[PDB]
Amino acid sequence: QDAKAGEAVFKQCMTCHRADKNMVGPALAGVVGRKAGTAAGFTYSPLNHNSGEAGLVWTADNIVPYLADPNAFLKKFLTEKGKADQAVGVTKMTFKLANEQQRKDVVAYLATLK
Ligand code: HEC
Ligand SMILES: [N]
Repeated sequence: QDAKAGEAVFKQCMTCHRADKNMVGPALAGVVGRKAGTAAGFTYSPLNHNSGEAGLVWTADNIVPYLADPNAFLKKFLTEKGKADQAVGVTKMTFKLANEQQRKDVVAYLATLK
């Protein structure tokens, strides 16, 4: 949860994301503490959208595991809500970051965007 170390990790994330505009992925400023799937202007996959509508909020403790396996995390979330029938299919332009500390750190960095 070292935000400054997270800035470096975020350079990897900038392959697809920016803070303040949509790109391959949605803009991330304000993502921490927000309902999943609700960055203005971005067209989410059914899986990323459906998870937010089922009550997924991007708290730090949700973003950190998500970043290791977006499809698995989202499906697990929906399945535990008894909504496995909304979890069919996969996310867009899927990226996985295995390193746990890098995930923790970049999530602290995301909180600095707003
Ligand atoms: C392109 C290959 C990506 C890289 C590298 C990273 N992300 Fe990403 N992210 C990408 C897309 C296309 C999407 C939307 C997927 C969909 O199916 O709609 C996302 C989504 C996120 C989210 C969820 C945002 C929301 O508003 O619900 C988060 C929190 C996120 N991405 C963060 C993130 C970070 C911190 C990354 C670097 C470690 C990163 N992503 C890389 C595409 C890509
Ligand atoms: N992502």
